[PDB]
Amino acid sequence: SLRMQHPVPKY
Amino acid sequence: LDFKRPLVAEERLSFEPRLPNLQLRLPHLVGIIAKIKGIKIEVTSSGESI
Amino acid sequence: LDFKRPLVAEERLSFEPRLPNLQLRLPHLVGIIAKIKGIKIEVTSSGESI
Amino acid sequence: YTCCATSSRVLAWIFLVCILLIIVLVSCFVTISRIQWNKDIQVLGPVIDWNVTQRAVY
Ligand SMILES: *[C@@H]1O[C@H](CO)[C@@H](O[C@@H]2O[C@H](CO)[C@@H](O[C@@H]3O[C@H](CO[C@H]4O[C@H](CO[C@H]5O[C@H](CO)[C@@H](O)[C@H](O)[C@@H]5O)[C@@H](O)[C@H](O[C@H]5O[C@H](CO)[C@@H](O)[C@H](O)[C@@H]5O[C@H]5O[C@H](CO)[C@@H](O)[C@H](O)[C@@H]5O)[C@@H]4O)[C@@H](O)[C@H](O[C@H]4O[C@H](CO)[C@@H](O)[C@H](O)[C@@H]4O)[C@@H]3O)[C@H](O)[C@H]2NC(C)=O)[C@H](O)[C@H]1NC(C)=O
Ligand SMILES: *[C@@H]1O[C@H](CO)[C@@H](O[C@@H]2O[C@H](CO)[C@@H](O[C@@H]3O[C@H](CO[C@H]4O[C@H](CO[C@H]5O[C@H](CO)[C@@H](O)[C@H](O)[C@@H]5O)[C@@H](O)[C@H](O[C@H]5O[C@H](CO)[C@@H](O)[C@H](O)[C@@H]5O[C@H]5O[C@H](CO)[C@@H](O)[C@H](O)[C@@H]5O)[C@@H]4O)[C@@H](O)[C@H](O[C@H]4O[C@H](CO)[C@@H](O)[C@H](O)[C@@H]4O)[C@@H]3O)[C@H](O)[C@H]2NC(C)=O)[C@H](O)[C@H]1NC(C)=O
Ligand SMILES: *[C@@H]1O[C@H](CO)[C@@H](O[C@@H]2O[C@H](CO)[C@@H](O[C@@H]3O[C@H](CO[C@H]4O[C@H](CO)[C@@H](O)[C@H](O[C@H]5O[C@H](CO)[C@@H](O)[C@H](O)[C@@H]5O)[C@@H]4O)[C@@H](O)[C@H](O[C@H]4O[C@H](CO)[C@@H](O)[C@H](O)[C@@H]4O)[C@@H]3O)[C@H](O)[C@H]2NC(C)=O)[C@H](O)[C@H]1NC(C)=O
Ligand SMILES: *[C@@H]1O[C@H](CO)[C@@H](O[C@@H]2O[C@H](CO)[C@@H](O[C@@H]3O[C@H](CO[C@H]4O[C@H](CO)[C@@H](O)[C@H](O[C@H]5O[C@H](CO)[C@@H](O)[C@H](O)[C@@H]5O)[C@@H]4O)[C@@H](O)[C@H](O[C@H]4O[C@H](CO)[C@@H](O)[C@H](O)[C@@H]4O)[C@@H]3O)[C@H](O)[C@H]2NC(C)=O)[C@H](O)[C@H]1NC(C)=O
Ligand SMILES: *[C@@H]1O[C@H](CO)[C@@H](O[C@@H]2O[C@H](CO)[C@@H](O)[C@H](O)[C@H]2NC(C)=O)[C@H](O)[C@H]1NC(C)=O
Repeated sequence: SLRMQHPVPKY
Repeated sequence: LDFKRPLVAEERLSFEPRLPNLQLRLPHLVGIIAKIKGIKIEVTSSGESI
Repeated sequence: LDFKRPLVAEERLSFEPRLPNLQLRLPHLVGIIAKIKGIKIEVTSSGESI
Repeated sequence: YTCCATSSRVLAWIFLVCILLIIVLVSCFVTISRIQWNKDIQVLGPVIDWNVTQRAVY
């Protein structure tokens, strides 16, 4: 198991 | 490429297999060994000694 | 072996492909390289440098 | 004359010492590089276990 938070652009 | 969110699915009884885990030690220079052959080569066995 | 003269055909609309032409440069000793492996071996890529 | 004769003698001694040192330097490098290659061959290599959690990067 591995839970991660990928950042994404919001402009 | 686009990784989509999946459609919600109903649970049912599973028959998925669960294999044993395994730890595997490779040679220090495995990259050089694979390179100089130019082909897919056997390097070790699952149980082999150092 | 015998190369016959073919039967006259009727022409129809063609859908044959026509590929681009391509110049390729090979290593000077390519015949020695292929020899000492004893197996079909990669020698270059279409766009590679000298 | 004597300065020239002396300069020629001193020049030859330093020129001789220059080369005897280069012989030594190259002889050492070939020895050490070859031995380190032998040692490199016999070190323990990596371990794989398919564990994703172990290779997380935050
Ligand atoms: C699309 O499809 C794919 C599949 O093709 C889907 O992926 C699959 O999704 C499943 C979930 O529905 C996953 O299952 C889950 O796996 C979790 C991780 O399991 C491993 O860790 C467990 C915990 O280990 C730690 O903690 C224990 C102490 O509790 C320590 O001992 C350990 O050292 C760790 O610290 C561990 O129990 C598991 O061990 C089992 O599996 C391995 C091989 O994977 C075997 O070597 C083991 O022997 C063992 O299997 C045997 O024993 C277990 C019970 O002990 C039996 O169930 C087996 O049948 C077998 O006999 C792993 O090391 C689990 O935590 C998670 O558990 C949930 O479910 C159980 C009941 O089933 C509950 O009790 C739990 O509380 C929890 O809710 C669940 O099993 C699959 O792994 C995953 N498949 C793959 C290959 O990744 C995908 O999601 C699908 N996607 C979509 C969009 O649909
Ligand atoms: C059994 O089957 C086999 C095949 O499976 C049969 O063999 C095939 O038979 C065909 C005839 O029916 C042959 O076609 C003929 O090829 C001739 C040679 O074509 C090459 O040279 C052309 C001329 O090049 C010089 O001159 C120009 C200036 O004019 C200069 O720029 C050049 O540098 C040269 O100096 C040239 O135009 C051709 O180029 C085209 O093909 C190559 C790949 O082969 C591509 O790289 C090119 O991009 C180009 O294709 C594109 O552009 C052309 C138009 O320019 C389009 O047609 C293409 O679809 C594509 O978009 C070659 O380099 C041709 O001269 C000859 O032309 C006749 O037909 C045209 C109209 O179609 C007339 O206008 C002409 O006046 C002339 O009558 C014809 O096309 C096949 O080559 C041959 N195939 C193979 C693989 O061998 C066999 O015969 C059969 N046997 C039996 C018994 O049935
Ligand atoms: C499959 O599984 C095997 C077994 O686990 C793996 O091989 C073993 O790998 C480990 C980890 O690399 C080795 O551990 C080191 O062991 C030495 C001491 O070895 C001596 O004592 C052992 C006691 O049981 C004995 O089995 C050994 O016998 C083998 O070696 C001799 C000598 O070449 C040979 O004659 C025999 O035929 C056997 O081949 C041997 O007598 C120890 O000194 C090491 O210490 C270092 O690491 C520790 C801990 O990190 C540290 O505290 C120390 O200071 C030092 O840094 C280390 O423990 C083990 O010896 C290996 N055994 C064999 C049989 O090879 C194998 O790698 C797995 N294969 C695959 C493909 O994954
Ligand atoms: C795919 O396509 C490429 C590009 O065409 C092919 O590679 C080229 O092959 C030709 C023909 O053999 C080479 O021509 C020779 O070039 C030298 C001068 O090279 C210098 O100037 C170039 C100017 O653009 C520059 O690109 C060169 O850079 C490459 O080489 C340097 C040096 O090693 C390297 O650091 C770079 O990274 C590049 O790899 C370089 O700075 C020229 O002196 C030669 O002169 C002879 O030929 C002429 C004409 O016949 C003659 O008049 C002279 O007297 C003399 O006999 C010659 O022109 C070219 O260098 C190659 N370029 C590269 C990038 O490799 C490649 O072969 C094709 N692939 C395949 C598989 O076919
Ligand atoms: C897979 O990798 C993880 C991370 O290294 C292992 O989980 C750790 O296990 C130790 C005990 O051995 C615990 O002290 C840590 O708290 C655990 N960390 C996490 C993030 O879970 C895990 O045991 C490894 N092996 C398996 C079978 O999953």
